[PDB]
Amino acid sequence: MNPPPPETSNPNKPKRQTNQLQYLLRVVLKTLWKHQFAWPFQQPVDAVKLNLPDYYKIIKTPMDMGTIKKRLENNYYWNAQECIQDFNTMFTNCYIYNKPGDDIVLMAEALEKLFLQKINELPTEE
Ligand SMILES: CCc1c(C(=O)Nc2cccc(S(=O)(=O)N(CC)CC)c2)[nH]c(C)c1C(C)=O
Repeated sequence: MNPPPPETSNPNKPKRQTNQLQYLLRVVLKTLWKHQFAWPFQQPVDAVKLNLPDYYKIIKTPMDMGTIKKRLENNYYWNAQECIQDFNTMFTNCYIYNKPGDDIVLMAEALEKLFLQKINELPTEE
């Protein structure tokens, strides 16, 4: 079965607005979200629906853009690096579970390339 999705709010953490965090939502996340190959990454992998019984045996740190989007909207992240790390985990999971040349791997590669193009212009830390 599926685990609960990653937490998207933290009642026990203070919250702040920053140019970097707002950029990660409105520019980085928004641009990847609208890419033709974003769809397999817009929500947690549903291993029951997809019939992938070993997915959560292999992937113990799941992550997806739907979670990242909610985390940004909810001010879950204090440091911009926390968000960048979540994107990295999402891509790395894909490379762990799947094989070279799989459709999903090509889709991750396109997204990851776009991600690097967008974080290139991340505002400086304040
Ligand atoms: C290859 C399986 C996979 C997906 C994926 O999402 N594939 C998917 C395929 C068909 C339907 C649905 S779906 O029914 O859940 N669906 C309707 C279209 C989405 C709304 C999802 N994502 C990742 C990161 C992986 C892996 C294993 O790395």
